Order: sequence, then C-alpha cells, then structure tokens
Amino acid sequence: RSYQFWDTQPVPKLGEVVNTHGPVEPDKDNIRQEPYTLPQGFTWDALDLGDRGVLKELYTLLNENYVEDDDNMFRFDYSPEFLLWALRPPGWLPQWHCGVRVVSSRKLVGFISAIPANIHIYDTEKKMVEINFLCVHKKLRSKRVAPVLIREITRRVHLEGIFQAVYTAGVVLPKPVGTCRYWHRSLNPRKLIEVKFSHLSRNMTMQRTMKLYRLPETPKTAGLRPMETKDIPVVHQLLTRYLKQFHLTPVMSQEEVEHWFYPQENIIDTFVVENANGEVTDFLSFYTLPSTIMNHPTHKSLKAAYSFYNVHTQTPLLDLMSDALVLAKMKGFDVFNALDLMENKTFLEKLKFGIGDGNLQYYLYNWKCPSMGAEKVGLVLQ
Ligand SMILES: CCCCCCCCCCCCCC(=O)SCCNC(=O)CCNC(=O)[C@@H](O)C(C)(C)COP(=O)(O)OP(=O)(O)OC[C@H]1O[C@@H](n2cnc3c(N)ncnc32)[C@H](O)[C@@H]1OP(=O)(O)O
Ligand SMILES: COc1cc([C@H]2SCC(=O)N2c2cccnc2)c(CCCN2CCN(C)CC2)cc1O
Repeated sequence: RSYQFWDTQPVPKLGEVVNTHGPVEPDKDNIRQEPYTLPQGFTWDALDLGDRGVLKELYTLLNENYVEDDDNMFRFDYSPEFLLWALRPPGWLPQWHCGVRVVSSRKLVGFISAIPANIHIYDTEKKMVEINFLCVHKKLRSKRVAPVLIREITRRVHLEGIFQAVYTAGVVLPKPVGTCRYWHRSLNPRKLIEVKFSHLSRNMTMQRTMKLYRLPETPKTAGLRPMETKDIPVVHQLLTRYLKQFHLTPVMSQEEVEHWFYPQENIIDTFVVENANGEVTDFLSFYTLPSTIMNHPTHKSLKAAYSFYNVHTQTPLLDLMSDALVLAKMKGFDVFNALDLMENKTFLEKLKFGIGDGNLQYYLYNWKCPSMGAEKVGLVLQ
C-alpha cells in the first residue's frame, strides 16, 4: 500500500472490504527448521525469565526502549513481576520468549513474545497466539530488524502447529479488524497537570479541577470485596457467559482465569460483588502499569491503572466502574485508563473520562473476516 514487509504476509490489504471468514492461506505441512539470519554481530537467544538476571535485562530493554506517547514525554515501565505474569501464563513455551543479543557484549537489543490463547472470532474458535513486547533498541531502529523478529516468531509458532495470531498496535498496518480509542480518567489532577500529561482548562481553575475529579473515600456497592481462591470458578462462569455477546473474545480455561484474575499486588486487582445471599454476581478488574516521565527532574513516574474485564449481571456497570475509580484512587493511582471496547462507551463520558491521542488497532494474522465496531471487541491485552 505500499508495505515492503506487510505486503508479503498472509493478511488482507488495506481498503479491501472483506465479506468472507477464514484463513488467508492453508496450514503449512513443512516448516523451515533453521532460524532466520540476523545482521552480522547479532545472535538469537531464548530468554529464561525464571532467571532473575535475564528478567531484569528484559525489564531494562523495555524500560529504556519500549512504547512512548506521541509527544515523546512518557514511556511504559512494565515491572519485572508484571512481565512474569504477562509472559508465563498457562501453556507458555520457552522458545516463544525470543531475544536478540550483541554477540560480543551480550547486550540485549531486541525482543518479541508469543503466548498461547484460544480465540473466538465470530462463529469460529481457533487456537492462536498473542504477540506482544516487540522491541528494538533505539540505536538499532530503521534497519529492518523488526521484520526478522516477526518472521522468526512466526516460524517458531508454526513448529507448534499454530497458524493464526492476534495482536494490537498504535500504528496502521494491513488490516485492522477493529479500531479502539484510549480514554483517561484523572485521579490526581494536580500531578497530571504538573507533569503535563494533562492541561488546565482556560475555563477551569485548579481548585475547580480538583473538585470536578474528587471521589468518595470508599466504594458504594454492597458486598464488594477482593477476589479469593474460592471465587475462581464463579469468576470463570461469569466471564464466559458475559463474553458471548462480543465478536472477538478470549476463551479461557479455569486455570487461565486463576492466572489472569487472582489478585497480585502491584500487578492485577480483581474485586467481586458477593450479595446478601452469599452469591458472587459481578466483578471488576484492573492491571497496574506505571509510566516513566522522560527527562523530568522531580516527577519520575506516573502510576496508571488499566481497565481489564468488567462483568455485570446484577450491579449496574456504571456503579461497578465508579467503584473501580474509587479503589484505584485508594491504591494511589494517578490516572485510570480504559478503551472504548465492550460496553465501555456507556460509562466513559458519565464518569468524566476524557479522550486521548491515538488509536489502538486490533489485528489478526492469517484470518480474513469482516471488521467490527469497538463495541463488538471483547479482548483486552497487556
Ligand atoms: C502464526 C503466528 C504468527 C505470529 C506473527 C503475528 C504478527 C506479529 C506482528 C507484530 C505485533 C507486535 C505487537 C506489539 O508488540 S505493538 C508494540 C511495538 N513496540 C513498540 O512500539 C516499542 C518502541 N518501538 C519499537 O521498538 C519499534 O521501532 C519497532 C520494533 C516496532 C519497529 O522497529 P523499527 O522502527 O526499527 O522498524 P524496522 O526498520 O525494523 O521495520 C519496519 C517494518 O516494521 C513495521 N512495523 C513498525 N511497527 C510495527 C508494529 N508495532 N507491529 C508490526 N509491525 C510494525 C513497519 O510498518 C515496517 O514494515 P513495512 O511498512 O515495511 O511493511
Ligand atoms: C500522553 O498521553 C498518552 C499516553 C499513552 C501511552 S504511550 C507511553 C505511555 O506511557 N503512555 C501512557 C502514559 C501515562 C498514562 N497512560 C499511558 C497513550 C497510549 C497510546 C499509544 N501510542 C499511540 C500510537 N503510538 C505508536 C505512540 C503511542 C495515549 C496517550 O494519549
């Protein structure tokens, strides 16, 4: 369109209207046994994240070289313990933690990952992988290293008999199946304005701004409490039933639900509504992901909470999310982030979220299907 790399790949063209559902190419019956060639002086290395030293190397690569905002002011700061959560879910494979190192110094300069996931896309369930944490060191940018990382992880996934993948990106590539928008809810507006994440309205004083965003000290929903081990099955049951209404969703086992939702401090929070009868009827969840405030003398970090999966059957969704905001404020978050997917548009403007810059595009690899509105997207990635 022209895309030197993406034009060679089994994905639909940008601008082509798709009215069919299925693979772009058939499953491969023989697969390349040898890794793709990297530029000279660089080598492949599978990263054992159970090793404290290797995990920290990955932490640093991403801390210094991962996604920045459009103004080049903030960079994601995934913690080592978060990366362990995100990258070793049930069924994780060691070959799918794909690093690139400088041969001489051993410096980690590139990475890409796959984790397994069963994905429901319209009327089909497929075993896929989710691709995440594609990163190339700043000093290595614009040298066509990304295509080698993408082809190499493809080869490694192919060896395991898997021929479809799902991924998101803030850039337009062939061809989005869904387009989402970022929204932000101020919790600590004074800090957000000071570090220039947000700006003071010409029509509002700082005093008025703090008043606008002020929240109750405690949640209002009767019987809200953190998720416990006994809650794992009912949380699985609630999520599975809730997700049916959307066109792009994960299909989680009970073991997967335990991994993704069981609370871990500073990583993942899940709160359930246990009613007057002792029945769990609702749950909210958010993950923890701080950002580095680049080159700032006094404020070094911003603590952000990210809306994950929120299931309602008896409690209004609006009330659930109001309580999520209160809980995040209690836990010291500066901002609460959510996408416009699932039923989120029903609460975003009401709870004083504001729209952010940029788009999050959702993609499938080797699967043609019609595109969908954000409201039909029911998949949230890390
Ligand atoms: C069956 C199994 C299938 C498994 C595979 C499924 C596919 C997985 C796909 C990956 C899902 C990743 C999900 C996430 O992790 S999204 C997060 C991506 N990470 C970042 O944005 C971190 C900071 N940025 C970087 O590290 C970048 O500069 C990267 C590494 C992204 C590009 O490095 P560099 O800037 O040095 O560029 P290049 O000269 O090497 O190569 C340029 C080519 O790369 C295409 N490009 C640029 N950005 C992306 C992007 N985010 N997804 C896919 N492709 C991208 C670009 O259009 C061009 O192709 P084309 O325009 O010529 O055609
Ligand atoms: C500044 O506001 C935004 C910040 C971010 C992200 S990017 C790194 C970061 O730390 N972010 C952050 C900071 C503080 C709180 N939550 C998030 C985003 C996400 C957009 C992702 N894109 C858009 C497209 N491409 C390629 C650049 C990054 C949106 C914001 O409107």
